[PDB]
Amino acid sequence: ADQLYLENIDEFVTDQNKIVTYKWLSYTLGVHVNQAKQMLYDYVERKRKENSGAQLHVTYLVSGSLIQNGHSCHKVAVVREDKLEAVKSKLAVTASIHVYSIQKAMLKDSGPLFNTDYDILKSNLQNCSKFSAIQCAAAVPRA
Amino acid sequence: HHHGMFSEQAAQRAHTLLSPPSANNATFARVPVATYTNSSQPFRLYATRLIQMRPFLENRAQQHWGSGVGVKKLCELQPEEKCCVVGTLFKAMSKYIHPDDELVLEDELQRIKLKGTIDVSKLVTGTVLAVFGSVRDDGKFLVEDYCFADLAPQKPAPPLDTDRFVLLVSGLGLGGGGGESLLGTQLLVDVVTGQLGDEGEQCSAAHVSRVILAGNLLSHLTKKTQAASVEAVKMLDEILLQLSASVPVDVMPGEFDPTNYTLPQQPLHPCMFPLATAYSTLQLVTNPYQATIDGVRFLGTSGQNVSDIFRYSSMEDHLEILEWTLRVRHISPTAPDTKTDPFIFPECPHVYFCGNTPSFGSKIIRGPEDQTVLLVTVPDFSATQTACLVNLRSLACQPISFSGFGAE
Repeated sequence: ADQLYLENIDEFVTDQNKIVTYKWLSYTLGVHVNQAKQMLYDYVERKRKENSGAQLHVTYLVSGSLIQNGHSCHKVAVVREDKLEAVKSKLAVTASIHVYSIQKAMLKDSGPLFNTDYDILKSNLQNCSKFSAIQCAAAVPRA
Repeated sequence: HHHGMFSEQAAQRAHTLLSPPSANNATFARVPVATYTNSSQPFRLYATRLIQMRPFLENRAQQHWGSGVGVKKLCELQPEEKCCVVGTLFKAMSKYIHPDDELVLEDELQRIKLKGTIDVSKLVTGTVLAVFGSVRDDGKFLVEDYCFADLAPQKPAPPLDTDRFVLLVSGLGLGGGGGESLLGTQLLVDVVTGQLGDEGEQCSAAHVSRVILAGNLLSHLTKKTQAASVEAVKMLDEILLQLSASVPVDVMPGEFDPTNYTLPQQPLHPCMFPLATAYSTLQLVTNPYQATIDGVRFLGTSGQNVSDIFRYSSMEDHLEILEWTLRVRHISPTAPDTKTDPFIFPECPHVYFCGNTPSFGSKIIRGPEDQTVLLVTVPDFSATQTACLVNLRSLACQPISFSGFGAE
């Protein structure tokens, strides 16, 4: 069971040197977009307790309310591991936090995080909402 | 109105994604996008204006200045007579306003010039006002006070028990801008779709009822230029696809999209979005777009109308220029005649939005016969990466901004 998806991810990051985004893993292992995120989470903790200094880099998605001038603006951002604390603080009320990606080598910009997700999409273009947390009665090919 | 903003309803519940995989996984059923009615027919294809506006401007001036009917056409004017003329304005000598412009008032018959206290930097060619003053020794008409038709009648939108959202976006501008413009865009799509975020976000994104893209989705040798332009469109298809597979999406033509440049831009051609059009949820609508979502009357354009009023006005704030048109009962007076002016509000919208504003904007305004109207200026995502989310049970706009770290 579990010990399985763990190796899978290791083989991906460490051995294959691939950038692992929840979406990418979602489609790759064929798992609910959320459970994919939870998967990355568990994987880092292990590898983190395990080595306590394994060459591993994480990025998170932080989303929440951020008031500027009495006017409340919702912010959605993919941040680098360190900065998470900072961003999380600047928010008035925080709504979402979860792993976004896992890479052996640090990333210059969030750029590749797109490319990765973009490619895996073009190949699954067939069924985008397959692992989404939202299903729409109407979104059925008819018109 | 403040309550039920997105972020609020979104954080409304416990976190979960910071823990080892559980088997139990929430998958949300989107809200019933079943109560919709596109009503932009009158968009699918200057006297006449004056003719339709007359009744309005007159009944406005009559209440604004009392029974004292100044109702006198441009011809029946007696030098030095205090009356009220109803007509069209013409101006003549970034922004093309001239240091000192001048306003001529056209009646069906003749056309008199104007003096007095009337702002010119503010008004522009095509407006239909109710001027008040007298004709002078100069031959010019001196004005002391003027007014406009304002807002049309408007019955209240029915009450909603559970919040419903409408995501308004604009200016995706595919073709140029740098991949950062992309991730941002992916994140946008991914939020409405249900890809990113925790159950809170998701359960609320799930509450989004429809998504309106207001023009400028693509933006602008031959060998590669072609390929590029082709690629772009391709992506927009892919984006529209993902969106279509999850929620209802309405696309609006923009600046230079494959359709007429004139104002009532007719829809885009299905021949462009193979991938997307496969879904009954995708829908290519007219330019000035009208529809009733979950009982709320929306009306907006992909921008142009405001873009022009700006070129010939002094008004800076688009949100204002936007409010302006709503007060002048005319979506885009700066537009030519061609036989009922569609651009004259028959009834008053509930939400009135605008195209590629350079900045997010929102305001609720009220009218003579207490009407409520939510204005919105949807920024150009290309350079802002922001969009408004309007909750229909409270009329609260709130921007949503996406971003990903850069080398630093």
